[PDB]
Amino acid sequence: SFSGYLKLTDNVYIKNADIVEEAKKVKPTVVVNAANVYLKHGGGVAGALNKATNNAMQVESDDYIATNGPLKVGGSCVLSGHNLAKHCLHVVGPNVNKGEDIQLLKSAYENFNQHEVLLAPLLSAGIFGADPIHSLRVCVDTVRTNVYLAVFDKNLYDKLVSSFL
Repeated sequence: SFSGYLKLTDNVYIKNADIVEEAKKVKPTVVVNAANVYLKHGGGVAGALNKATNNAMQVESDDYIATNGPLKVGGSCVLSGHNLAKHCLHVVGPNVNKGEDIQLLKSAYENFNQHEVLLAPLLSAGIFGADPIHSLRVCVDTVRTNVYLAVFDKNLYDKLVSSFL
């Protein structure tokens, strides 16, 4: 199971880890991807998860978009986890760098409540441009299921833990 996580709340855990390496080790039921509405996994967590699947995540995602159209910002879809997890929950947090409503971050985290346990990144953090301290706060105040957060950056991980209220 999940090892080396710091317990933040009853249901939220956090670790300074590469989510790809974490997924390959744990092979969780659900790994969350920091997706965009088009499921174009170019960079950040999405690009790293997709590269770990040898682009199988992108091929599956393009078929999903061809059939269903784009996701909504704040929405999600469940696809295969490929070699990383049983499932991948592709969740679209608002991208502040594309001028999207930061208020949609709570809606994005609500998708996690449909899964009893998840390995996840902080939504809208990194290249999505939101404040990761705010993302962690919304996560703890929205997600009720067991979420194991992987924070890639050590310095950000330390700042998140040391400032956690």
